[PDB]
Amino acid sequence: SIVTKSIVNADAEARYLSPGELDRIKAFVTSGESRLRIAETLTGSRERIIKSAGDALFQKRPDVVSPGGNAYGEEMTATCLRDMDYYLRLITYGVVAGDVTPIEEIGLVGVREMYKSLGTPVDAVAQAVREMKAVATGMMSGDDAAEAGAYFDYVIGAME
Amino acid sequence: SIVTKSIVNADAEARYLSPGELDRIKAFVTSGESRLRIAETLTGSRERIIKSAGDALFQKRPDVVSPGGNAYGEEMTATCLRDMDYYLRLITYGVVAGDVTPIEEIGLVGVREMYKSLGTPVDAVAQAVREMKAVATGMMSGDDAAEAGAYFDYVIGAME
Amino acid sequence: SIVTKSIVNADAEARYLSPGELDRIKAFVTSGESRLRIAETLTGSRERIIKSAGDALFQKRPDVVSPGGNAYGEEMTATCLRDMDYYLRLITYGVVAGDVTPIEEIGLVGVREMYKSLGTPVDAVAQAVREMKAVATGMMSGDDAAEAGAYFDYVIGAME
Amino acid sequence: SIVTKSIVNADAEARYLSPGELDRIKAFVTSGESRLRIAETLTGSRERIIKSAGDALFQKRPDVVSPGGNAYGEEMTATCLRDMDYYLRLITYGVVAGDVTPIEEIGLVGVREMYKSLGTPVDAVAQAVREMKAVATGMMSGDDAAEAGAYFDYVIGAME
Amino acid sequence: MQDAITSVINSADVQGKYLDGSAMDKLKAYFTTGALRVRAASTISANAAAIVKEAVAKSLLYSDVTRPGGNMYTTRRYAACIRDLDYYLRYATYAMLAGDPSILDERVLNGLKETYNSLGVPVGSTVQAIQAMKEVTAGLVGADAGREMGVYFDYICSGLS
Amino acid sequence: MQDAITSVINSADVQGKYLDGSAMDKLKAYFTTGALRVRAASTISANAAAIVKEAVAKSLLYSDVTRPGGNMYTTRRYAACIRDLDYYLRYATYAMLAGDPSILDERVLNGLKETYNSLGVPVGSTVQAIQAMKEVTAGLVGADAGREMGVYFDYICSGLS
Amino acid sequence: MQDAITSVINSADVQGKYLDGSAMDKLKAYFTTGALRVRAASTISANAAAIVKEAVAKSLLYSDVTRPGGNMYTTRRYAACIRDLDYYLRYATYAMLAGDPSILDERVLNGLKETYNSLGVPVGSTVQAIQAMKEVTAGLVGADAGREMGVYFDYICSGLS
Amino acid sequence: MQDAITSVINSADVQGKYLDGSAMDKLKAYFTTGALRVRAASTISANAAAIVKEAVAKSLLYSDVTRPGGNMYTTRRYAACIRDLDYYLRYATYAMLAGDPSILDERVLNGLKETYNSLGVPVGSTVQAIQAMKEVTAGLVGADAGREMGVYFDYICSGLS
Amino acid sequence: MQDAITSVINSADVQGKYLDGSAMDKLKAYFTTGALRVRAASTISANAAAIVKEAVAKSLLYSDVTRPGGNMYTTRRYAACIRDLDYYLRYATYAMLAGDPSILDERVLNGLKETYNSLGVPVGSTVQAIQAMKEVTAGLVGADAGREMGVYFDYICSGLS
Amino acid sequence: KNLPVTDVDARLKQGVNIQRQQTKAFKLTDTFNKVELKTAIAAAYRQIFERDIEPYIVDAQFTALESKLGNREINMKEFIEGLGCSELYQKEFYTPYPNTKVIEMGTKHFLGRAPLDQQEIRKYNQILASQGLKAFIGAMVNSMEYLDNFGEDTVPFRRFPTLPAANFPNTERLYNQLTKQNRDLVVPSFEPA
Amino acid sequence: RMFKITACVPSQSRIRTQRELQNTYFTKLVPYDNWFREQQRIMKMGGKIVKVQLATGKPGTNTGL
Ligand SMILES: CCC1=C(C)/C(=C/C2=NC(=C\c3[nH]c(/C=C4\NC(=O)[C@H](C)[C@H]4CC)c(C)c3CCC(=O)O)/C(CCC(=O)O)=C2C)NC1=O
Ligand SMILES: CCC1=C(C)/C(=C/C2=NC(=C\c3[nH]c(/C=C4\NC(=O)[C@H](C)[C@H]4CC)c(C)c3CCC(=O)O)/C(CCC(=O)O)=C2C)NC1=O
Ligand SMILES: CCC1=C(C)/C(=C/C2=NC(=C\c3[nH]c(/C=C4\NC(=O)[C@H](C)[C@H]4CC)c(C)c3CCC(=O)O)/C(CCC(=O)O)=C2C)NC1=O
Ligand SMILES: CCC1=C(C)/C(=C/C2=NC(=C\c3[nH]c(/C=C4\NC(=O)[C@H](C)[C@H]4CC)c(C)c3CCC(=O)O)/C(CCC(=O)O)=C2C)NC1=O
Ligand SMILES: CCC1=C(C)/C(=C/C2=NC(=C\c3[nH]c(/C=C4\NC(=O)[C@H](C)[C@H]4CC)c(C)c3CCC(=O)O)/C(CCC(=O)O)=C2C)NC1=O
Ligand SMILES: CCC1=C(C)/C(=C/C2=NC(=C\c3[nH]c(/C=C4\NC(=O)[C@H](C)[C@H]4CC)c(C)c3CCC(=O)O)/C(CCC(=O)O)=C2C)NC1=O
Ligand SMILES: CCC1=C(C)/C(=C/C2=NC(=C\c3[nH]c(/C=C4\NC(=O)[C@H](C)[C@H]4CC)c(C)c3CCC(=O)O)/C(CCC(=O)O)=C2C)NC1=O
Ligand SMILES: CCC1=C(C)/C(=C/C2=NC(=C\c3[nH]c(/C=C4\NC(=O)[C@H](C)[C@H]4CC)c(C)c3CCC(=O)O)/C(CCC(=O)O)=C2C)NC1=O
Repeated sequence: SIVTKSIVNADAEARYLSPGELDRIKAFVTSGESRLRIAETLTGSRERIIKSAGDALFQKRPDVVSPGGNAYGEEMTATCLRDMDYYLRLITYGVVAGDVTPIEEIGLVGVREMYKSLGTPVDAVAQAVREMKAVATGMMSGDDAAEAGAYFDYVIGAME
Repeated sequence: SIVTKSIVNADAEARYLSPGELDRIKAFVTSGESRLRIAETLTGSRERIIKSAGDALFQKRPDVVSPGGNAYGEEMTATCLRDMDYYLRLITYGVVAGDVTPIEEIGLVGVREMYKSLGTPVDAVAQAVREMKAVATGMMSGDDAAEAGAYFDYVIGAME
Repeated sequence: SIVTKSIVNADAEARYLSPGELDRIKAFVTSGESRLRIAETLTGSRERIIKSAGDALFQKRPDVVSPGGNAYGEEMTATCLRDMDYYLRLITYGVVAGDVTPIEEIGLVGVREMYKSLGTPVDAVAQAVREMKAVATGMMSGDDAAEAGAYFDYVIGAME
Repeated sequence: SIVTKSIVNADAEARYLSPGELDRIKAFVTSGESRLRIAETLTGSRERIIKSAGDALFQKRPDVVSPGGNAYGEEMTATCLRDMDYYLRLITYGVVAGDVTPIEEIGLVGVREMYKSLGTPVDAVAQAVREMKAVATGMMSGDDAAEAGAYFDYVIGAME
Repeated sequence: MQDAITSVINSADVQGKYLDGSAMDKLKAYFTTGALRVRAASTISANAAAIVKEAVAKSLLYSDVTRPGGNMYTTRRYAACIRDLDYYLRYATYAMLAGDPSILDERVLNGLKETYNSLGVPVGSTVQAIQAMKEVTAGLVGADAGREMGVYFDYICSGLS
Repeated sequence: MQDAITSVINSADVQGKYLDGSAMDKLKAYFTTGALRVRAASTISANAAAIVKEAVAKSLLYSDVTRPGGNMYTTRRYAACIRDLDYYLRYATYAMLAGDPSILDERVLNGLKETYNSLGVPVGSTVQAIQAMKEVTAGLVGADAGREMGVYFDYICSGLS
Repeated sequence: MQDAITSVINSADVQGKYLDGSAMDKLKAYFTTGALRVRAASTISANAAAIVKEAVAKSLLYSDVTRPGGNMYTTRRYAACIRDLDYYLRYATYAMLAGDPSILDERVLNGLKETYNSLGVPVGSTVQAIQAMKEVTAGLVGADAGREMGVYFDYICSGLS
Repeated sequence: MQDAITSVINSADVQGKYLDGSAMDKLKAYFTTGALRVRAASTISANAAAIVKEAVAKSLLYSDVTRPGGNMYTTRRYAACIRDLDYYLRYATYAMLAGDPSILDERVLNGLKETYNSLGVPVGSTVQAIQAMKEVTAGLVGADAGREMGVYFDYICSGLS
Repeated sequence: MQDAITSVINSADVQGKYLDGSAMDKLKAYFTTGALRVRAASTISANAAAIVKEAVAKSLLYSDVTRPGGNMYTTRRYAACIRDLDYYLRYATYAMLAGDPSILDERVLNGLKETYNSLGVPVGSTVQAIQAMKEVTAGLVGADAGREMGVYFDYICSGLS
Repeated sequence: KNLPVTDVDARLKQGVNIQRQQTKAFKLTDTFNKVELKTAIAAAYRQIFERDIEPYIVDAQFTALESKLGNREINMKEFIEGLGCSELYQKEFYTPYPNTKVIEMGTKHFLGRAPLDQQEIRKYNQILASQGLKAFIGAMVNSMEYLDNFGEDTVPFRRFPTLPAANFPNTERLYNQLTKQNRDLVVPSFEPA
Repeated sequence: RMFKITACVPSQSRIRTQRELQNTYFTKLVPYDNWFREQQRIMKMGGKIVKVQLATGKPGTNTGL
């Protein structure tokens, strides 16, 4: 969360927490209801978001669903949607955390190495999280869409 | 090459060339005739190597030529065969030099970053060099195919 | 041997063995019979080599056998011939190893420091291995004499 | 400032600005209006701050103006009020910048070495900034007095 | 390094489920504690030097340690002692803010035991000093946050002993 | 290295004067534009590799410099070119956030001309690449954020030329 | 740092052309001379200290430079002179093995004139020492191996002068 | 780094000659002045900070350089100025004890002009500060010890200018 | 050698562009300040010798540099000093009229540092003399004409230092 | 007799470089959260090799040492020495330069400054005659100055040294350039006194 | 050839504000050639060597380290 990051910052600088970041933790504390609402709406409509985003990705980039591509077949397309499920789950975790660090710890360290191993094109995954971002911000109200799009934007930035 | 590598490895150690390194250079100097024969074999039949390897690659990995892939269209397929021609040329350089420092020092260092910036699946490039290796070692005698397949092996290994 | 040195080279460069040094290990494997013959002839005539080389050294440099010199007396001359025995033994080890590294590990690291301790003139030892080289290459056939003289040459180079 | 500190702290870490640091910069950007109001409050009434703080200081610490002290005489008392004016100016800079890197990076690093080379008691300078803080926080509203007293607090803390 | 939030996310992540209502219950528990956690943290950050000096004046000052013959005799050892106490108080404040003692097990009690055995530091005097610091900060910042600091100081003592 | 705030403070300090109304107006201008700067910096951090690869696809691809004999020929030279363009975009983002180009001539434009002239790097081709990067990011973030990006992109191209 | 093979490949690559018959003939010339290069390198590695001490015994000994006031006077200066001559012989062996003097102006002749001019080292006396080293090693390895050693020794003397 | 004794020995050694009567007379001159050098060095070691602060009070205080815009303005710059003047007095004491200014151009005057020209340090103002330091220490230790201090102070001012 | 007009034309020509609105605004600024430049140049041409002798009477007179041992000692050195100060005032008048300091680093500051360092001329004392000349002429021609004279006087002092 | 201030920019440039208060060093003092460790390893790469390592590596080349640092069976100082010892640094900074240039380049990477005096260059070139480049780097990292300034867990950084009078303008002339700015050695040697 | 060393080092020279538990008590792998210099360095620091292992070394071997 923001509190662990402020604590490791005050630890490496070997001082107490500044009143600026105490005010940051307090503002995060008061904005908990808005982030709960955002993560609530995202956990509500995860299937519709995944279905529309996967069909938009397959319409945009057909190389993955082509023969010889990565996600070819029923189980491979289902595993592709499972990976999109994991990434939307980490998006909700980072949305409720107030920080991008659980998304970093769980699903951003070695995604290039492991997708080099599996053969998955990583830019296709960046396009998938782009479509998930466009659909989820299409669902939300514009201010909350900006908040969720910050974390989605961070994920596609760490992808490509 | 072999002489560069031996000179540098004795050069950091602040010593002259050891006699074992000297008979290494001597054996490479004697085997240079067979190296030049393998190089003429690879040079003279480059058209059929590139053509048949591109055919077998697009047969094996059809999604990169399908709409949505990188090498879709006339000029994109021409650039794909040009990249395969580049790698066969570096294979010929590494065959003559007796070591992979031409291949690595020209076209293998930032290959991941370049093909990441172009949007290219690197596994399909490894399959392209695999089909080039199949056509090339189908074109020679046994020990000649082994000596050329060592450098083809290094290129596919340096891909993944 | 050549295999340990190629392995530590591929380890420090953090890659697999190149097909050039795989071909080097294979050529070393095929030349095993020639090096077995060289080490066989050297282990055959070690006493004659040592006797002729020691008398040639004492004829060339009489300071070591003079009164006040290092190798004065029966036991001191016998220990001088024992040290020549150790060096010809390491020459045979490096001849059968294909590399100069067991000669380095056993008898080349601190010879200047220990002969600085005993009082032995190290250039006299270099002359002794020079006479052993001249006699052993006088015994061998010229190509095998060149191979053994490479290791002998390395020993006198690391001496002086 | 805040932006300099966030940029440098992300800069050593070889990463971009984390989103928590970004809303820190955003909150400082929004609070800049109140910072500029505190700066106009401190700037417009500098005469009365310096005059009343010098009066209360020389009332509190009369030995530095007595013969024998540093600030004895007309020009020495004028230089004393000039040093207090310097510190109030740095207080205004630190109020605008949102951090104490103007104050520390201009007039607090070698303050002990300078005032030891001049022969000045540094505790009496801390009392001068204490009286300046009393007059200045007697001049504002509550949260404005707290935000200015943070930087006054940093100056007196960096004295001792 | 985990908060109450990061430990909740971690526990829901190992078993593999999404956020359930009981996780939201723990999260709202953390927030309604976290407001007063912030105010207590500001109070402790304001008065840390007085807290440490009252802790050593309570327990360590007129004993054999601050006297000769103890491990707190020289000015080197006294400065190291005050630094050790300041670090205990700072990490207790971090654990109070995060709502999780994982930082104390991560950074404080990692190898502190064996260096305290190897330098010959008395564990009992340190534990007495930490407990004196505990009720000093309890009388300073209040009752509920005094209990908050109490379980984290007790976590430090249990990892020490 | 100084933003608009630090340069205003440095001018008022080199004067020795307090912050008058013109400095207050300059800081009010920066504190009005800062939210737009933040949002443009987030949008540029989103699409670093896309902006770089679209700049190469506009200018440098399929020209002579990627052919044999060009300075962008080999894979090492291609990777170093992508690295240089990522540097230009990253430091233009930093100078956009600060609102002052002091970081550009402190840390990009310092020895860049002499480095590129010693290596044999074409300065006109890299100026065209930075101009296409500017055109792509101004298409990305809009009119006025694209303009306040393009002023620092033009600063980099002017110091390079 | 490039041998004859790497320079031929670099010329054919800067052309962008394939290896034509002239490059094949150059590489055949190097692959014929390489065994002689190997044997001369082994013979020079045999007698490093002997060639160096015979070069000093020919040129620098019993002259003014080993007397008081000379730059080869002290034991520190004598040891540094033997070190410099061992460097010249070692790098001439490397340039003989590569068949290209690129290592000499990359790694010997780079700042050597300015170093020797700042220290006060006589350049003519060290050029005569390198010439005597060349004469001794050409007496050692024969006519044509001595010539292909002396071309790089003359390269070092020309870059030093 | 050499005193009068080591320079006399170095001259007689570069000659290769034994120590003749002129060298004996030079060493007798140094062995007569050495006790005065010792007592002046003790008296200067007594009052380092006083001589430095009186030099600043004579020259640099109440001028433009301690005002805003001057290079001695900030507390960091004031502390670095006191550090530089302490260096000049300490090394002038060392050169007085050795009786040879070789330590001054070896270890003070080596890159000092280029450092001060890169930083923007005024050389004339620091030359006046060293001159006032010389005047104060010549008032401290007397006429002839002040003169043999002022010869090395003038050496530092000449190498700085 | 170029005024504000020629530098604006050179920028627009190196661009290859026509004169846009920013160049028109720069030339309008110069064509508004030109009458003040003309009147200040006439007033400075009135009192050349008076400004020079008042600058020497402020800074260099009755100091050590006019005493024996100073670099302004002899009548030849005094006449050359008056000549140098007349040069500085004349070229500052030229740079004020042009509105561009290109003549100063073209024709004053070109080899002036190396000349003064070879002769032994103190640079700090002549910088103080130019500063007093600036102070006197700013007292002569007023506030803003004195400022636009002092910018080129500060240019000469910065290039000299 | 106050006149309004001109030459403002020459009063802002007036200074030691502000980077010494704006470059932050790197203690590996937690060792237990992985983004902390990844940023420390990236800073070690960028500080020794002076650039981003990624366009010079066919693959992730130092994964053995990075994984050993992840367990902290090794320390950061031996990781720095292992970065100096292997072949990328030797093909980067040892090959295109002589011994009297790699002396100041290796001082610039590991000790964070230039060489002090002439005896330092003499003993370092003696090491470059007797032993390897790797033994020269091992003499640098296992020296006392490395452990006194940086320590075991800290990445080395740009030092701004005073008291050897050569040391500051040589360090500034070294660090002010980019990599491959020119082929010249910034100090060849120090002239005798 | 490589040693495993657990060693405790106290800072007797000066107090260090930052956390130095990793600096004071640590276990690291040390190469055999660097071990003489490192052991000498730990002697000069005043730290006491607590445990030496050499699990990697294969001791008693003439050939192959
Ligand atoms: C929370 C962090 C996290 C990530 C990222 C993750 C990825 C992940 N992706 C997998 C497979 C996969 N993922 C894909 C996905 C794709 N290929 C495509 O064609 C699409 C473009 C792209 C979808 C965006 C495919 C096709 C597979 C199966 C690969 C195979 O079976 O060879 C698997 C193997 C099956 C399993 O054990 O569940 C894992 C672990 N797991 C994690 O825990
Ligand atoms: C000698 C070392 C070397 C290499 C390898 C190299 C590659 C290289 N490949 C390129 C494009 C390309 N290369 C490919 C190749 C492929 N895509 C596929 O799907 C296939 C798997 C594969 C080939 C079989 C494609 C499709 C492009 C065009 C990318 C684009 O247009 O965006 C380009 C950009 C255009 C150009 O200037 O040619 C470069 C520089 N350049 C070099 O100097
Ligand atoms: C912006 C940061 C900054 C500071 C702080 C600063 C201080 C400064 N204070 C000075 C003198 C002084 N400052 C004081 C001040 C005091 N003595 C007292 O007894 C009082 C406690 C106290 C003030 C309330 C006095 C008495 C002097 C004269 C010292 C002397 O004449 O020896 C001087 C030397 C003369 C001058 O050039 O002004 C400097 C440079 N300069 C700076 O650039
Ligand atoms: C962030 C977590 C963390 C902690 C806590 C930590 C402690 C720590 N305490 C130390 C020493 C010490 N700690 C004490 C402690 C005490 N004085 C007493 O006698 C009492 C029992 C107690 C005072 C409350 C003393 C006396 C020493 C120094 C003993 C010596 O080495 O001379 C040392 C050895 C280096 C030094 O001299 O400071 C470390 C590393 N390091 C860490 O990284
Ligand atoms: C952060 C500020 C900063 C910059 C910008 C910077 C640039 C920089 N670019 C370099 C190389 C390069 N830069 C380029 C770039 C180009 N050549 C072209 O043909 C294109 C027109 C253009 C790219 C758009 C290339 C190809 C090289 C490699 C030169 C070579 O390997 O020979 C090098 C040589 C050393 C190395 O590659 O790693 C430096 C230091 N360094 C810095 O510290
Ligand atoms: C060795 C060659 C040499 C000469 C001649 C010389 C003259 C000299 N005369 C000066 C002043 C002066 N010299 C005079 C002298 C006179 N005024 C009269 O009415 C009388 C007729 C006459 C003397 C009998 C006066 C009045 C001043 C002061 C001028 C002033 O204060 O403006 C000054 C400026 C102050 C100083 O540093 O002394 C110099 C340098 N310097 C030299 O190195
Ligand atoms: C032992 C031989 C030796 C000397 C002398 C030396 C000087 C030296 N003086 C410096 C700075 C300085 N030196 C001065 C000194 C002055 N500026 C003024 O205005 C006054 C006229 C003058 C003092 C009398 C100042 C103000 C700085 C700081 C510059 C800055 O921080 O920007 C620096 C810049 C780095 C640092 O402060 O720590 C060095 C290296 N270094 C050496 O190794
Ligand atoms: C590998 C390429 C390379 C070379 C060649 C090289 C030379 C080099 N030779 C040096 C000194 C020296 N070189 C000489 C050599 C000579 N003076 C004479 O009078 C003779 C004519 C001549 C020998 C034949 C001497 C005497 C010194 C020592 C100077 C001194 O200690 O003052 C130094 C001064 C630093 C040090 O001794 O260790 C360097 C850097 N450095 C390099 O990196």
